[PDB]
Order: sequence, then structure tokens, then C-alpha cells
Amino acid sequence: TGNEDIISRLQEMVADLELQQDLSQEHFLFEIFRRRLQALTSGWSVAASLQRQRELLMYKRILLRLPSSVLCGSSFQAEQPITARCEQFFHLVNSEMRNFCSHGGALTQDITAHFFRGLLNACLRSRDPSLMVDFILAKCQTKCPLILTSALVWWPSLEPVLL
Amino acid sequence: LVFGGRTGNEDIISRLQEMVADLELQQDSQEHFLFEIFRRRLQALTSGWS
Amino acid sequence: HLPSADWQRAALSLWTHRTFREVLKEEDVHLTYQDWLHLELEIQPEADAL
Amino acid sequence: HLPSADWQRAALSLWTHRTFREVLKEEDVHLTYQDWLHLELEIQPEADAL
Amino acid sequence: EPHSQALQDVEKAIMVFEHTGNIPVTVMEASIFRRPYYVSHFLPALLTPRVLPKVPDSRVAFIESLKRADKIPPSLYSTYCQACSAEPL
Repeated sequence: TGNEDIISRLQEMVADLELQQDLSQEHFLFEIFRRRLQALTSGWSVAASLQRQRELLMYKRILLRLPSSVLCGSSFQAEQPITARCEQFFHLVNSEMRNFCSHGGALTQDITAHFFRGLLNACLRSRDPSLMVDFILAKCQTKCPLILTSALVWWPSLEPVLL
Repeated sequence: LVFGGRTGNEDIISRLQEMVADLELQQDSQEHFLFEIFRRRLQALTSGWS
Repeated sequence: HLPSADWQRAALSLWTHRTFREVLKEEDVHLTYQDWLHLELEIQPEADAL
Repeated sequence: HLPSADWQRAALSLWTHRTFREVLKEEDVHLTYQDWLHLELEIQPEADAL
Repeated sequence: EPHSQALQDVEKAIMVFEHTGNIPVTVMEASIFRRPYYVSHFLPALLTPRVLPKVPDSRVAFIESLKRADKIPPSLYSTYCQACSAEPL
């Protein structure tokens, strides 16, 4: 309620830079996220805890608007240059969003779908699609198991879209 | 008296913009559904000088 | 149940009701995607409950 | 187009005047991108002007 | 019926004119070459002998743009202005 042209201007520039980089490298967004979460008080104070939650739900919202390509990139080039920006995203899901943007030992229907949509986009755009999907979902047992445990809850949602 | 008209929803032109940018990458020769819908609606009008 | 009570309570007491659920199954009532759109398009950004 | 020609002309007369242009140069006053964003975020999609 | 049709016709004219500016051109043709229809349509372009709001708006600017177009013979605009002034129980 003020801004529903400015988030359109954001969509513009984010999809632009996706294509500019498709001419492996990591997104500037996650840097800004780390800066602001660090520059909040590391105090436990309920005021600060709630302020961190607020700033994170705004982050969750902003990625939902912007393409599913910022998470997984697009076109996983080879198996050697692999898991670049997904680790960026996983670190955020462990450090922050598992605290606030969660329920029941799991994530949100919304980001869960926003991820899996982006995942199948880059993977099917790449060769060895089934094999490389199986690669990143084996990695998730080690690095960000929240995604797998989210997709367990929000499966009856995703499976139709994925199929 | 009708006195111009209401805007209503610049939420839903953003919800479309989602799914469109999505199908854009999902495909990247074969043709879009959009111009199909446009042609159907302009055909379903009258052709008149009215 | 016909109270002049608070309306938040009223709405949800209605939701709970079995027979209201039994109704939504008979299904020019189950709210198509497009019926949804046509209400949601009416509303304005100007006033809003959300 | 828009409200009183007087108010419109007042704005244009001000904008044209030299000493306004000489003011805008030496400046914190020259409207940072971020300052501009703060005002454009302050406004709504409700009462437009445009 | 041309008293009701004219209304629905000018409705479309104004809500186009909103999304645009500068007078939907169907109507400005209808002006010079459907002159009796221009007058049967033109009725609802000033059938607002009604409270003029404080803020100028759709209907207002539509009529403004017409009188700038040198159309609206001033007789009917003067009409608009003046009418707008507005036991067993």
C-alpha cells in the first residue's frame, strides 16, 4: 500500500540481470540479507527478535515476487560447476528462516513451491535432468534438510505442478 | 450516472506477470496461448459500425 | 444458533457447521477460480480489510 | 489538465526562476535516488494524481 | 431507447477516455457525420443536472475536452450549468 509499482520496477531489473549473467556467480541479494541481519542486534531482546522476524518475512515476500531463477540460477553448466547460489540460499534457510518463517519443524507452502518451480526450470533446461535433480536432492540430506522436510508437508500441492 | 469508472485490481496484473515470466524461462518457435485468447475475444464481439 | 454476538465468532461458528460443509460439496457453490477472480476484481486498493 | 491554472502557473514560474536553479547545485538538496524512493513509497495506489 | 442506448454508448466513451486521454475518436466521427445521433448521444454528455463534486473528474474532464474541441454548442452547456445549480396509518 504505496509500492505496487516499485516492486514491478524490481521484477524488471532482476529478470534483466538473470539474462545478463546467463551471458555460476552468486547474486548480490543474499549479501544485502546478511548485511542487515548482522547490523541488527545479536541481543536476544524480544524487540530485536521480533524486528529480525519482520525483516525476514519481508525477505521471504520479496523472493516470492521475483523469479524462481534467483535461487537455483538457470542452466547448471556441468556437474563440476554445481550448487552455486543454492548453498547461498541453504545457509539463509538454516541461519534465519528456520527460526521465524517456519511451522511444525518445516517451511512455508509458498517458498517451498517457489524453490521447486525454479529447480525444475534450470534442471529440465540442463541435460541429465533426472540425474542432476537427484544430485541436488542428495546434497539437501547434508546442507539444508528443511527443504526436503518442507516438501514432505507441501507435496499434495507441488506434485501436480511438477508432473 | 456512471461518472468514469473504477480501477479495482493492480494486484492481479502483478499475479499474471509472475506466471508469464515463469512460462517464458520454462519454454526457452512454438506459439503462445495469449494471441489465441485475443483473437477469440475480438471474434466474439460484433463487427458493426455501431 | 442466531446470536446478535460478535461477527468474527459468527462467521467461524458458521464454518465449523457440518451441514454448511455438506452444502459446498453440491457444487455450483464450490467457488470456481473464475467466480473468485470476479469478486477479487471488484475490491479496491483504496479501502481494504487487509 | 489538472487543478487550478493559478497553482500550475505558480509551480512553473518557481521552476523557471534562476535563483532556484543556482540553489539546486551546492547540494544535499539535489534529491538522492534513495530520498526520491522514500517519497514515491510514501504515496499510495489509491489517490493517484496520475 | 436512444435515451438509454446513448447512455451506455457515452459510458464506453468516458471509460476509454480514462485509460487514454484525448477523446475516443469513434465519438468525434459520430459528431460531424451522425449529427442527429450526435444530439441523441450528446444528451447524456450533459444529463448530469447533479451535484458537481469539489474535485474535477472523468465526466468533468470529458466535457472540458469537448468544449476545448470547440464542440458542445453553448446553449446546452448553459442548460447543464443552470440545471446543475440544482389516520389510516
